[PDB]
Amino acid sequence: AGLQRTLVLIKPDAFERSLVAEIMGRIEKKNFKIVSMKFWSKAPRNLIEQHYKEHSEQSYFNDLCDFMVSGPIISIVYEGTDAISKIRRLQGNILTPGTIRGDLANDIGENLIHASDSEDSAVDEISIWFPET
Amino acid sequence: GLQRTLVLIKPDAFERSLVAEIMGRIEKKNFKIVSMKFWSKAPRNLIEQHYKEHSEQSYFNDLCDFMVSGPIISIVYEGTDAISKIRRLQGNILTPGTIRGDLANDIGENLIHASDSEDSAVDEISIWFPET
Amino acid sequence: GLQRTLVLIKPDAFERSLVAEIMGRIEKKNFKIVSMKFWSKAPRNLIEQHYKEHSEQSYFNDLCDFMVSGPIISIVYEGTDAISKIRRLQGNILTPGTIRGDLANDIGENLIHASDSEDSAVDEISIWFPET
Amino acid sequence: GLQRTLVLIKPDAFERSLVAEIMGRIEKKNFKIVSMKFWSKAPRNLIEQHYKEHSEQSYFNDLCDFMVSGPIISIVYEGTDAISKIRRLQGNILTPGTIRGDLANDIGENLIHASDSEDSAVDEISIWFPET
Amino acid sequence: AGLQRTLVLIKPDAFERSLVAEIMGRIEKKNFKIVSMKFWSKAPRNLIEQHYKEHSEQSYFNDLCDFMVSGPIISIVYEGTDAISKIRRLQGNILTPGTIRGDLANDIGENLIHASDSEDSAVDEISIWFPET
Amino acid sequence: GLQRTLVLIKPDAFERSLVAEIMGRIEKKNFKIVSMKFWSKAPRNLIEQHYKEHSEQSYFNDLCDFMVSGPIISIVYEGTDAISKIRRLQGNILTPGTIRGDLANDIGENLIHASDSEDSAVDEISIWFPET
Ligand SMILES: O=c1ccn([C@@H]2O[C@H](COP(=O)(O)OP(=O)(O)O)[C@@H](O)[C@H]2O)c(=O)[nH]1
Ligand SMILES: O=c1ccn([C@@H]2O[C@H](COP(=O)(O)OP(=O)(O)O)[C@@H](O)[C@H]2O)c(=O)[nH]1
Ligand SMILES: O=c1ccn([C@@H]2O[C@H](COP(=O)(O)OP(=O)(O)O)[C@@H](O)[C@H]2O)c(=O)[nH]1
Ligand SMILES: O=c1ccn([C@@H]2O[C@H](COP(=O)(O)OP(=O)(O)O)[C@@H](O)[C@H]2O)c(=O)[nH]1
Ligand SMILES: O=c1ccn([C@@H]2O[C@H](COP(=O)(O)OP(=O)(O)O)[C@@H](O)[C@H]2O)c(=O)[nH]1
Ligand SMILES: O=c1ccn([C@@H]2O[C@H](COP(=O)(O)OP(=O)(O)O)[C@@H](O)[C@H]2O)c(=O)[nH]1
Ligand SMILES: [Mg+2]
Ligand SMILES: [Mg+2]
Ligand SMILES: [Mg+2]
Ligand SMILES: [Mg+2]
Ligand SMILES: [Mg+2]
Ligand SMILES: [Mg+2]
Repeated sequence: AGLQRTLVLIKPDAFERSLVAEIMGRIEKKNFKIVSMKFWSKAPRNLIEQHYKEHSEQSYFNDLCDFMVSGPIISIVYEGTDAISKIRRLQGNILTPGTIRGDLANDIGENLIHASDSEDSAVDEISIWFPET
Repeated sequence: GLQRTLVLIKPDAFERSLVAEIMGRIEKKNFKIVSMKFWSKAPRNLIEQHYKEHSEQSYFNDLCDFMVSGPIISIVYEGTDAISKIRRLQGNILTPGTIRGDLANDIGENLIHASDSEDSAVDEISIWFPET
Repeated sequence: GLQRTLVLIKPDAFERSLVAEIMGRIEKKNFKIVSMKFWSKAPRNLIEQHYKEHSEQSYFNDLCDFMVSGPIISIVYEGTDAISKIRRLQGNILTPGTIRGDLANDIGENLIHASDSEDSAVDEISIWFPET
Repeated sequence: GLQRTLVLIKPDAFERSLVAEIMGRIEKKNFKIVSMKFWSKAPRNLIEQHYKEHSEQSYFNDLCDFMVSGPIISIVYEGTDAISKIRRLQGNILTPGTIRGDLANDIGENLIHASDSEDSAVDEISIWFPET
Repeated sequence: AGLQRTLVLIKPDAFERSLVAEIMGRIEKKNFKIVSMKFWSKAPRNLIEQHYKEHSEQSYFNDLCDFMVSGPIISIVYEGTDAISKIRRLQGNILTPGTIRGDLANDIGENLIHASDSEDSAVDEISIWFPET
Repeated sequence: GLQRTLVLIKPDAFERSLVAEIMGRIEKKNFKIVSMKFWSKAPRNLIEQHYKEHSEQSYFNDLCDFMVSGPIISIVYEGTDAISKIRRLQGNILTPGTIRGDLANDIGENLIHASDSEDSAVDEISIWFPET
């Protein structure tokens, strides 16, 4: 088809705010399927630093990593037609109502969800979170 | 600015149990059902008239088969600026906040039809609700 | 244990825009619409047959007027143990978790009717859906 | 950083029972109620103050009659970028995903007011919450 | 009719958990109307002690008052047919799914909502929260 | 005090897209995920262990074939009185307001498993989360 896989992280603010099912349900309602999933009570800093390696020289890098290890996270591989960009549009941004971030988040850092933004980041990010490839 | 527009609820909505969810978004925008029909299986002729504008397109035949692969509801909706507003509500599979935007992920299986103009609306209402 | 049961969506559901909300609770319990009619105003005769068991009660006449005071939907639902299950879903205005339980607050205006037995179900389905 | 902004829940929200729905959307985006008042009927001079930039418009008197036709809630909300984010949440009747986009369908009866700027905010908050 | 008024408090755990609209909406959907409402960023301890005067000799009294002043609360007079008992049944308990407490709360103390439990408590509680009678 | 309990989301939840709905209800009651695994297909000996008190029943093989017919999620949840409260949330197909009451309508395909006692809990958690 146009069948793809993408990588989603549920960030610690989602657990803190009890928005976990709310976020996953929006992705579920658009007809995407869980293909693999892991729950991390605390994620290894090395996994986070890899995941956000492209950001390693930004001002926010260290606080980002701190936050990403500050509570649980769930990593999920989703599957569906055009999954990468469709789930990316679902994530949206804090300025755009209708999307997960648009409806539920209000901060440039604590923003509930990561979604892969291209085939390249998807393959690489899936590799990081699910090395059992 | 009162208008009537024709909506179809497609078989995939029944398959996935999204019927109420879809009608609900239209209800909450304050549009009123003016008439409504349930079809366990729509007559093929009705579907062919409905998508006649499309009889030449490559997807036509698959499209008719899918429209007949399960139940559909035909609904006449009324309200201010209804045609254009229900069209926006329907949206597309790309932009969230809408019916397709939130619930659909296929170019074919996309849950809902809404008339896109005054002419199509009159025509489509007469196909499904010929007693006018 | 497959059964069919008759549901009415009452005018107050239209007044309060709870139509989709009500059909949704039944849809999510996995029952299937088998046939469905929308009435902008139900024929008084139909309402009188429907509530005939009640023609002697003091509330009868007010009840008929209310049933005719706006739109109703007549729905035939199918599924395992449908009659009894949709009855429980309907509930009463006292116990939350149900349709009336959650959404209604009147002994008269209570949003939904559901057949309460095998006999009433056959009878009511034949009143509203006589083409069987 | 943090801002505060003034929201009014308009009389159409009470009538259509959308009060919790509208407040809920603002609540789920993580804004906090700092101040809130319920007015079964808001005093007309308050409404006229609130809408004073509108005093020369043709809809001015009609808007004010509407705003006084049922209850309103005035709320001061606080959170990061509150003025602008709550404005976007309010949206408009052409923009699905927003409060007005999903729930409203009229130029005038559109459920919610939100301050549109730092200055209108500070002003509107002093109108409804002059204690401070 | 059978038209009554009752008094509802939204407790500080509701604000803390962002359940305020969720709780009010359940009461709204059952067709009850707000007749008066006040938001308290912090409620006067004397109001709480009065409100819970019948409990003044229970073990839990002091922690209850502490909690009731630990964050915002909203006091609301609701109106509707049989409002006192119907809104009481809506409140329910932490053991009963379908109700506010049944669905949303899990603690004998932090339980999101108070509703008046009789005509007597209603009149008295309304008096406490809305002396402007 | 705190307890932990084992929940399984059964294959019918995945098929009917109710996974987030079921988890959401447990989430809104303030229980926390301590451990969680997704099994695209659970190994049959795990399922047979899990249901070993059922090994002599007539439905045993059919239950296990079902449990293996699609994905399951196993979750350890934590909160006050978790075992018993989550059991009540699960409810049954006759009890509106619960997960099975609102969403399920079959004796066997009923969406969710929840440990029913301190002992079955500790046992079921060691079956699905033997690391500990
Ligand atoms: O100023 C910033 C920019 C981003 N981030 C975090 O780093 C992630 C990656 O940043 P990006 O701008 O690419 O956001 P995204 O791709 O996730 O939309 C974001 O999700 C934020 O959580 C941050 O903490 N501060
Ligand atoms: O490549 C396509 C495009 C169209 N459709 C179907 O044909 C309908 C009408 O096509 P159109 O482009 O007008 O879609 P719409 O106006 O409904 O967005 C769509 O809703 C689809 O269900 C399809 O099956 N394949
Ligand atoms: O005092 C009453 C009792 C009944 N009803 C109406 O009559 C219907 C049928 O009465 P019944 O007692 O059988 O109610 P149901 O079986 O639907 O719960 C109810 O749904 C109400 O709408 C009424 O108007 N007043
Ligand atoms: O033709 C109009 C224009 C506006 N309004 C009302 O006046 C308010 C202020 O007008 P404005 O165009 O500034 O709307 P807003 O800024 O709230 O989007 C609107 O929200 C409407 O409720 C109206 O009743 N008729
Ligand atoms: O052991 C207890 C009993 C009750 N309460 C609090 O005191 C209120 C009144 O107690 P009651 O048993 O009457 O509960 P309610 O009437 O509110 O259902 C409750 O809502 C709880 O918040 C408490 O903190 N500990
Ligand atoms: O006749 C039956 C009885 C039970 N079960 C399945 O076996 C599980 C365990 O049975 P039990 O009666 O203990 O159900 P539970 O304790 O989960 O409510 C149920 O949840 C069903 O999924 C079944 O398939 N057929
Ligand atoms: Mg990025
Ligand atoms: Mg078109
Ligand atoms: Mg009866
Ligand atoms: Mg403006
Ligand atoms: Mg008590
Ligand atoms: Mg058991």
